[PDB]
Amino acid sequence: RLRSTPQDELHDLLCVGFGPASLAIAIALHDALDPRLNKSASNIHAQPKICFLERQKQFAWHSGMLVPGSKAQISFIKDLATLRDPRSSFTFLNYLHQKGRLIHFTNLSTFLPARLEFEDYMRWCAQQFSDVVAYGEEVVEVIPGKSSVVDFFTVRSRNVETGEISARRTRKVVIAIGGTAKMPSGLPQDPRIIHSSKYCTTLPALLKDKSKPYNIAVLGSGQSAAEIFHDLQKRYPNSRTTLIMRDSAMRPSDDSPFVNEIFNPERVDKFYSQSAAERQRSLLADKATNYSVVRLELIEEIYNDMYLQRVKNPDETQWQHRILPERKITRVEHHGPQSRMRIHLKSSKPETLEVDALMVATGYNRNAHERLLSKVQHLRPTGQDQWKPHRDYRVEMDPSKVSSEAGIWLQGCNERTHGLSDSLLSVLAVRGGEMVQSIFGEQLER
Amino acid sequence: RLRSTPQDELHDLLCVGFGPASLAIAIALHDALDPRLNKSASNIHAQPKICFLERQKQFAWHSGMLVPGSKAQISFIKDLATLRDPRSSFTFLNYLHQKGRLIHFTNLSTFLPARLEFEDYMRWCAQQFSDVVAYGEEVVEVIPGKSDPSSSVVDFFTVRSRNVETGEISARRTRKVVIAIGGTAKMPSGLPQDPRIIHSSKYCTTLPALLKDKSKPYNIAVLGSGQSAAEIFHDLQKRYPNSRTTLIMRDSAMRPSDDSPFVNEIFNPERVDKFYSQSAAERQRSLLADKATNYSVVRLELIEEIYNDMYLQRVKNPDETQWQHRILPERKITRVEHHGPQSRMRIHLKSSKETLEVDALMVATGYNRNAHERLLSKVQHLRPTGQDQWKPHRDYRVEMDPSKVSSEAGIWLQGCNERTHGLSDSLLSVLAVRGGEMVQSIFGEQLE
Amino acid sequence: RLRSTPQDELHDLLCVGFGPASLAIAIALHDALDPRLNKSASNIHAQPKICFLERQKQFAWHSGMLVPGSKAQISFIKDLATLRDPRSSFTFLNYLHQKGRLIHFTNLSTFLPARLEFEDYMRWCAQQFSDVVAYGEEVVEVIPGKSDPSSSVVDFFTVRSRNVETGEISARRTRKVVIAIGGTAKMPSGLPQDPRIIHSSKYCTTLPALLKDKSKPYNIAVLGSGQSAAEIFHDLQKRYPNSRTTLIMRDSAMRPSDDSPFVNEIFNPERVDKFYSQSAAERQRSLLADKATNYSVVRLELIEEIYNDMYLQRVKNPDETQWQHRILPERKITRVEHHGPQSRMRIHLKSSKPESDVKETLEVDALMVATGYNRNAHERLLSKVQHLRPTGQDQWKPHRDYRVEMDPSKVSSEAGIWLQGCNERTHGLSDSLLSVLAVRGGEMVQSIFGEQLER
Amino acid sequence: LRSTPQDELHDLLCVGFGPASLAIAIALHDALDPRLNKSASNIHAQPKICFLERQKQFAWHSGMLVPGSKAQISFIKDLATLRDPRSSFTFLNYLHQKGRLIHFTNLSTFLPARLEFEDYMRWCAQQFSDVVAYGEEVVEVIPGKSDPSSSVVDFFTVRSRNVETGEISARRTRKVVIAIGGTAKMPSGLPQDPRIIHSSKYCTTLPALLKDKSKPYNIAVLGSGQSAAEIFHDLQKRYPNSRTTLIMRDSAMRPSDDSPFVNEIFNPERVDKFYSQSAAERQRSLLADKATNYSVVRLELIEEIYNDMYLQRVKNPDETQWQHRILPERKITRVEHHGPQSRMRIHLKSSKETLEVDALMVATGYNRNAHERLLSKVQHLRPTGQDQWKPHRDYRVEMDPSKVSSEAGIWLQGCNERTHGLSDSLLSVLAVRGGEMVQSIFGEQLER
Ligand SMILES: Cc1cc2nc3c(=O)[nH]c(=O)nc-3n(C[C@H](O)[C@H](O)[C@H](O)COP(=O)(O)OP(=O)(O)OC[C@H]3O[C@@H](n4cnc5c(N)ncnc54)[C@H](O)[C@@H]3O)c2cc1C
Ligand SMILES: Cc1cc2nc3c(=O)[nH]c(=O)nc-3n(C[C@H](O)[C@H](O)[C@H](O)COP(=O)(O)OP(=O)(O)OC[C@H]3O[C@@H](n4cnc5c(N)ncnc54)[C@H](O)[C@@H]3O)c2cc1C
Ligand SMILES: Cc1cc2nc3c(=O)[nH]c(=O)nc-3n(C[C@H](O)[C@H](O)[C@H](O)COP(=O)(O)OP(=O)(O)OC[C@H]3O[C@@H](n4cnc5c(N)ncnc54)[C@H](O)[C@@H]3O)c2cc1C
Ligand SMILES: Cc1cc2nc3c(=O)[nH]c(=O)nc-3n(C[C@H](O)[C@H](O)[C@H](O)COP(=O)(O)OP(=O)(O)OC[C@H]3O[C@@H](n4cnc5c(N)ncnc54)[C@H](O)[C@@H]3O)c2cc1C
Ligand SMILES: [Ca+2]
Ligand SMILES: [Ca+2]
Repeated sequence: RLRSTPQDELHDLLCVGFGPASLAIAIALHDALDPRLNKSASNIHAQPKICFLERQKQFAWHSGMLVPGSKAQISFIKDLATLRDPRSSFTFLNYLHQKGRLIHFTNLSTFLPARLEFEDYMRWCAQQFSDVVAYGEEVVEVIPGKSSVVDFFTVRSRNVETGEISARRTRKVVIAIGGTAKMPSGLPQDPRIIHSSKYCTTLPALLKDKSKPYNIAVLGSGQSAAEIFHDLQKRYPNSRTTLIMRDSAMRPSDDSPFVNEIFNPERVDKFYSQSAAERQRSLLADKATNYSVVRLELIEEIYNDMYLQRVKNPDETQWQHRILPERKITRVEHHGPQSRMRIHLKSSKPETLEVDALMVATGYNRNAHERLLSKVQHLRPTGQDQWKPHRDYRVEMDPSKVSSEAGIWLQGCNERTHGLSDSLLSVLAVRGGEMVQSIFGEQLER
Repeated sequence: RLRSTPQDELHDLLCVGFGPASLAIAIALHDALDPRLNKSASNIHAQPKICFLERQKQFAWHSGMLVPGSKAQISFIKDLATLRDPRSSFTFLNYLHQKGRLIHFTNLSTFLPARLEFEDYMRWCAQQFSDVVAYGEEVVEVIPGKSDPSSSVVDFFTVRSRNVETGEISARRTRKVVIAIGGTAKMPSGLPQDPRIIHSSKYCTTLPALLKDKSKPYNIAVLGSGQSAAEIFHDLQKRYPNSRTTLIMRDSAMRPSDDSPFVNEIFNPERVDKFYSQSAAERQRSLLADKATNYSVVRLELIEEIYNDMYLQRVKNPDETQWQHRILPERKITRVEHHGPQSRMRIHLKSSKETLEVDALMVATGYNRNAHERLLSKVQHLRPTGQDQWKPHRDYRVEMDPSKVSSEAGIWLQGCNERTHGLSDSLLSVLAVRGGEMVQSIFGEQLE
Repeated sequence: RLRSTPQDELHDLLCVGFGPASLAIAIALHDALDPRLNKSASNIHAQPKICFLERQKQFAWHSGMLVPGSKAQISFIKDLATLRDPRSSFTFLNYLHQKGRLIHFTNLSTFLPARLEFEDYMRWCAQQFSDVVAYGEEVVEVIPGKSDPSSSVVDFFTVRSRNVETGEISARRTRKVVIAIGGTAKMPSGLPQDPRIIHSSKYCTTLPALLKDKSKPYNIAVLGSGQSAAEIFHDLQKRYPNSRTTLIMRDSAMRPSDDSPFVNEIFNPERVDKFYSQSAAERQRSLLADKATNYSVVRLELIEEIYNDMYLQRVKNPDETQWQHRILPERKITRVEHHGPQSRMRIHLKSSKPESDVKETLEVDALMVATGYNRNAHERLLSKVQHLRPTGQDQWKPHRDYRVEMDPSKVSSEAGIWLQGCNERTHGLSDSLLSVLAVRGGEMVQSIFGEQLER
Repeated sequence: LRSTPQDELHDLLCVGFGPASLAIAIALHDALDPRLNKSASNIHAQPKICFLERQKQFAWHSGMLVPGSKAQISFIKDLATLRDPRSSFTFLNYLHQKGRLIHFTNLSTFLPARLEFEDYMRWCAQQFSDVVAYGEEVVEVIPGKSDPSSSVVDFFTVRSRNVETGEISARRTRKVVIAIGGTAKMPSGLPQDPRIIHSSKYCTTLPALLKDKSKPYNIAVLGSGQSAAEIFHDLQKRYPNSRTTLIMRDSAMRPSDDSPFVNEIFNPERVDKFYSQSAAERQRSLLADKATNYSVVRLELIEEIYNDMYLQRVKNPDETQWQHRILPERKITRVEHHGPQSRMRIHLKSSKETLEVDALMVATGYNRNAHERLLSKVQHLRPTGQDQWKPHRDYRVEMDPSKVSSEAGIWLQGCNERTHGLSDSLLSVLAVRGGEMVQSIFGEQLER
């Protein structure tokens, strides 16, 4: 129901990216304007000028990792609205109800929906914001705007179909662009070296004959590495897969209830108020719940598959599918007509593979906003070489350089100040409401 | 925000009972009148005259069986609203949200709330209808009423109820009636009446009064093999830790409740259409097959706990006959001596293909769901010629002779129609969706 | 350790079949003769003359159903020896220890080993009896033996077997026979002979060669609703990722196996005594009240995986009739049409509800038939000795110790025939399973060799 | 195994008769059984062995035999199976001897009740009753020379205190095993008080101090490991009216890692790999491989505790009103314990408030250095310049070969985590290590 703002109008808010983090904001604004949900909203006859710029052509959630049978790693109660307001029309249960699937999901007796299903849930939510989302727009920079002090920002984006740069002016910016693929710096660029974010979308084109005895290595030891390692053995049944990890063993995600309260929405306050030293220590003492570990059930499945090989062949080094713990890649030969690369391995404490492909499941960097924001970084307080978000995700600005009606918010990249949940689905519903209060609260009071 | 209607005024609808079945109807009416949930409802400036009569003094859900650690046997998604409209303020999740408990319930990673919690959820729902519920009113009869006594057309009903505190009988006039009164204690015909013979529905409320010393070495028997039998047997061992408890069952073993997904689709709301349209022979056969009767089996997790406790007794003493707590399978009670001053009764046992002396016998043999026949006996002459049973249509309205009953009047049955509507009829399973159907059936024309 | 007996010598015992039931007997005889396990056995310097005839070319356990990821449906404690004597060298745990895998199995935290592994365990057991098992020998008949031509009494039996590779008939003489031949494929009547109609017992061995290209969009139907049917249905969807598979079941839904502890006491070894002592009517009734515990039901975890897979199809397409993989409940096959191998078979479906009407037709490249087994092939094998039964018996009647009743005026008591695995009606649901083999094997040795082992 | 006269020179004396020593007794018994290895048939002389135990009978952490407590390790890791499944001393054969084997199988669990696994080891121990001296607390080990003028020690004299009379006894042996588990580790800041009880004394000491199950005791529990959790949960049932508070340094109770790759560090055959690593790698491995033994809580028990806390939330949203509470991220800084008052005041600071309590249970684990005290009078026989006992791979400690006969020696069991792995103090490798110990100690003897 959100009406569009003209491209050349001065916006109230422009959000960079339309993944789950921005979608939660759009939904929370929708709910804030809904007189059923907020009685206070009946006397609001003016909608904020809001716009979302998304690089993809339509809504999509980690399509490279939509592997068969993968689940969203979160209870469905942590969807994009329920923890803020279970009456919202954007709840997962109401989505299922609109699809005619609610009773069918109930009979699953599961809290974790299939990843494919959760993407569709979010695609369904997003379709209600089609008038304020510009798809196919890759944001390239944010530049200051003065109309003495800076009181707006110009967001420049490149149209993915034509290459043209267009500019939009806004008082407030949100950067919610997720992460960029983290590749170990020793690895060369090669079409046979594919990051996990491109697994489902790039690997099938490279290794086309599912029946061939490909040799395929997987680098990493977290959730995505194990899903890829496990999926490969089913997708290419005659393949020889090898998991290369620095750690000594795949480690389980801690699913226990007291520990997992770190993901509670009201815990963001607790984490934020801790000292930097304490936040750093707290992140380490809960490493057992980040993406570097693996769902216990998947570890068990992988271990069981490995055991079956042991039944047939007691010599682990001869197994079709192997795990190589405490190893590091030291060299990659990838030149010449030969279609296999040779990977050189050494112990990672203080051996060569010939593979048709190397999947690299080493996680993400979440500092791409620094590039986008480089032309506004002189507005930070004296001596700051990093963006510092307040509790409400607004970055600190020098008050003599920036008007109080203007600002920039960061979403998804604030683990260091806001906790492990910051990059996850965990607190998006509640945070979406907080963001709407922080950015539009005063404006809506009318 | 449903306003009360005067007791001696002619009501549009009166529901007998305020358990989950009536509460779901109340919630669905509230939701139909909510212009936020139903857009067409903004132009509805008239609330129906509605009243609920509940014999208990406050809202309560099987409080005789609120055993510590007892869980609801249904996924919480099957609450009183969600399967009809997940946006409703009467969902379990919104209830938790209002209590500040939503995230905390999430970290439980469970679909089955404690019975104590699901009761509180429905208690919290019920409070939004306090103006239209008369508690402590035990309905005793429904009387046909003719605005024109000189005609044969019955066009309203008078519902008379006995106040449980005063004994005084009061009457209310209504054009439409709902009977949603659950079940009455089904007792084996051979058991005599004795205050030491207590049905499972009175366990938590009556047994402590009879057996006051939590420490005394009571001998307590439990008759049955279903969910309630297992809960009492298990609870007794903690509540009276020095007691000697005996589970007596005709069957050879406690059997697990089927949690598998294909089988449990019989409980889906949309199966009511399919089941209802089946022939009497096919519904009868389907009820025998499809699944074991509701509550005649035991949650697997509870069987395993009880078996583990039994095994621990085996570690301590290999002789089963000397165990504190015992299960006696394939048994039936043939005689109960209960006369004379000795506080214990003597239970005589025979194979179902030996005597026990007990201070109490808990009877967990389920419920009858035909009490509406007694309540409706003075209106049964209004059924079509020759009907000796109440026949509900798909929408739960009972068949009436159209020349004897105004079409603006009728009677609906809730919770007792398993034979025509399926095993889900007496459960929480389809209450949310059924509540909406009921609001359409009774008020559909009136609202449009 | 068991030494062979020369083929043409008079045997003490000959077992027909060398599956788990006979293997349990071999293991229990070995253990009875082991002075470590039985003190009384050190003073036994004579081994019974024993022989086993197995039609397969080597030991194999339901190899047609060794489907990827399949589990044995039993706790490993119910292996071929432990419940009789955990100290036995033939326990599953000792097998694991000998293979150097015991700690690795422990880290599985499972009581159910893979079928492939449980087969290997029993293969490992069987190899220790290689001197007394004649493989590739299909027993064809059992005929009476009269050692005295001046006497009418039968005091031995001749067992004739047809070598499966040469066709040559061999005869072996024995005083006592055990028939432990498992079951034969129960096929719906009326089916045409076509190599694409494959019983579940031939699944892994026949279907892959028949449908060689794992990528082709085959149509494959599966008949049944029990464990094997569900495994085949699920396996097909993974083995042939582009296939359209259809599960046809007479029941309304796949039903779960009862894993609850009180019910599963029907499988306890000591329950055989209670079941056997019941009346015929009561045994028949008891078999009814425990139907949800055999191979006619499905492990819950597998039901859930199949249900989850179907749900994923629902996510992609709300129209069930357009799904790649489908379940057609409450249907029966009325006809299976074929037009030669160059063409597809047509399966015609009708409701299985009592005749009182929404039917279907399927065109399939193969039909898997997961309908269980018949367990009466001993009647054909024993047909030439059946006149030795007591007057008026038209069925073989096993006593508690599995020895069948004989007319004592026709048959010496030093001779006899025992049946294994086909005695559910008298001995309970566990009779055809691994459940009581360890203990039953010990009973069989006492019944067959007890007196002989005292002297 | 037949008894050696107290006064004779023994081949082996083991200090302690817990699981570690018992596995050695079992492995010697099996090594002597000609049926379990053919070699032993021509072995006509039994080693002279005895065991000293301070408890009056075999008991496994009886102070922590909490109702419903479980073994924390699969029963396959009993005292014999991983070395020889044929041994008569396996857990499954125990069950068979007891007529319980099929009954345990129907439990479908790998974790026996602690009560049952204790009884299994008690059943094993009774087969060695002739060679175990109970009631004897070893207090010192002193050098012994067959010729007092020899420069070489060829035996050890082991002195023990009769726990009933305090009499000191002496026995002579070529070879000594110290297998004495751990002693209570108490945070240095706590004073001595009868109301401050270590978890090892929970079941045997706390009920003596707090006898009134009705009185609402304020009971504090210090710790976050398996024992703190079992005690916290058990207190809430044992004293139903009590207020229990769990004090822990960590932010949360953390779960045991049950995942299979991680747990290969406990496999028997890892000892070889771990031992041969450098001191620097072993030290790093011990922090990194797994959170220390018993410092975490079995997942099932955390969920039970969590569910109990949630039920309190249902009854009352104000956590500070809860009868049973958890105070994470806390340290105790002062304990006031003098004066007439029966309660002590516990002072709390952040570990980066006050409680008045009737008792303080301290579940802070154990030290495993008591062998240093017991061996101080033989530590001059170590190689020059050593200040610690240094076990070889086969657990025999280094000795100066000019000072100690090669037919004499001392082994350590259960205190060698730093050289042999986390599994050293656990049940994990006892069966295999018992076999190794027998070959190390009696190998030559059992060839001759
Ligand atoms: C398979 C999988 C793996 C995961 N791995 C991790 C992990 O390793 N670590 C972790 O902390 N979380 C991980 N997560 C959790 C994940 O981050 C959340 O599930 C969720 O995706 C976060 O939403 P977000 O909107 O902040 O980021 P996203 O889901 O990434 O959304 C970001 C959006 O911004 C768009 N965008 C990016 N740059 C531009 C641009 N310049 N201009 C315009 N649009 C742009 C993208 O197209 C995208 O739609 C993973 C989740 C899954 C499903
Ligand atoms: C412990 C327990 C045991 C169960 N056992 C069974 C079982 O054996 N079989 C089965 O099919 N289902 C059983 N159920 C499921 C149960 O029926 C549903 O959970 C649910 O209670 C049905 O709602 P209902 O409103 O139709 O009946 P109820 O929950 O029974 O509500 C009926 C209401 O009517 C009131 N009432 C009764 N008579 C009168 C009267 N004359 N006048 C006025 N008010 C009256 C009662 O006070 C009550 O509030 C059980 C549930 C629980 C929790
Ligand atoms: C996949 C699978 C499916 C199962 N399905 C069922 C089922 O539907 N119903 C049920 O009650 N149990 C079933 N079981 C359990 C099964 O019967 C037991 O696991 C076990 O195989 C029984 O051992 P048995 O030795 O009595 O029979 P089998 O294991 O079948 O062994 C019989 C042996 O005799 C041999 N043999 C047969 N005829 C001759 C002959 N004329 N001459 C020489 N040798 C011969 C066979 O080759 C075979 O090796 C199934 C098990 C599995 C693994
Ligand atoms: C409740 C519980 C808590 C546990 N906590 C831990 C833990 O915090 N950390 C860890 O690594 N493992 C822990 N364990 C594992 C435990 O160590 C093993 O289960 C097992 O008990 C180890 O056997 P052990 O024989 O080496 O020691 P123990 O079981 O301790 O046995 C040692 C024996 O020696 C006796 N003894 C001691 N001193 C003398 C003496 N001077 N003279 C004579 N006898 C003596 C003792 O009485 C005792 O019987 C715990 C186990 C349980 C059940
Ligand atoms: Ca389920
Ligand atoms: Ca495990």
